[PDB]
Amino acid sequence: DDYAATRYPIILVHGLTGTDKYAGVLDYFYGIQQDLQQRGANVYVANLSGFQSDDGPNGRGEQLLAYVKQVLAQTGATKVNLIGHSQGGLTSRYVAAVAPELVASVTTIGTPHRGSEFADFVQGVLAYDPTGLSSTVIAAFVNVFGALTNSTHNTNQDALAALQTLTTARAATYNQNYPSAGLGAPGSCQTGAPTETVGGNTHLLYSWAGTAIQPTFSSLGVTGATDTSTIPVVDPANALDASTLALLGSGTVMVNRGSGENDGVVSKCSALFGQVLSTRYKWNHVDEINQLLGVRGAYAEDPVAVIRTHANRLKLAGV
Ligand SMILES: [Ca+2]
Repeated sequence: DDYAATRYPIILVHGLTGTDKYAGVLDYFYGIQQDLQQRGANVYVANLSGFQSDDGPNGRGEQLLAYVKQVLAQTGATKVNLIGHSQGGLTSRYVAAVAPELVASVTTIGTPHRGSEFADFVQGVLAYDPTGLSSTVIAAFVNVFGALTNSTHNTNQDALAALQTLTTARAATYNQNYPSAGLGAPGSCQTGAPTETVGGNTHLLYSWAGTAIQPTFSSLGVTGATDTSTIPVVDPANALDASTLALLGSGTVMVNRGSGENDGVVSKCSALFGQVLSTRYKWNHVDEINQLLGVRGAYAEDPVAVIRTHANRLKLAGV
């Protein structure tokens, strides 16, 4: 049908580690492009560096800008709708700021607009490196993974730059460099406006967040956490998707670093942008993109349906 048939093409924009198709065979947005296309959407999936900053000449922002231009040339469209997961939301903001005339809307899903306490932790660990050797080797493992799994074997991979980009201090600088009316004041844990107009160009702004990881008890400087996406103990997702227990673990570190409710790597507060559609989804960070391979806890919403409904929302809004 035409339920998801927006006026302007949709570009899905992956985050950290990503590519359009891992090893050319596994979609980052698992099941989603196919679903949208069945419902009449014109959908493209960007293929960017899995590991990079968003700004800078070699960063993901300029990569996405180039891809946007290709999509416009291919389709004859004047603008695109950007839907970004995680760091892809930051990349989408970059393009909306530097080429506002090419963008109709920016939607961010689990995007660390204010950075990640987990990134701060990892960076803090590497700060103890006396020489840079350990850091260089760690980065090399990650960079190799990026080049190996990128669908076109993109070798523009910089794990240390990516890490820095997702820290809270760097994200604050990014927001000063690339402001948006969609952002609330730093420190407020509030969202901004549902639209922006930039250089004569209006953008509709949206976001949602996953908050599977919830703080529980608090005693003597220790905070507990629970994964509300899963049946306690014996949810199939604990067995069949390694990311489930992993993101509970990272999410527990996060709550102990003052994050509050989170998806395993991004806090609710960090994810707030534009019109906040919901922050209540019982999703960890990769459930938001229907990963791994469609495996989700029993209490998780269906992200395929959520994104489909959003495509319809965009259509109704005139983009
Ligand atoms: Ca999952």
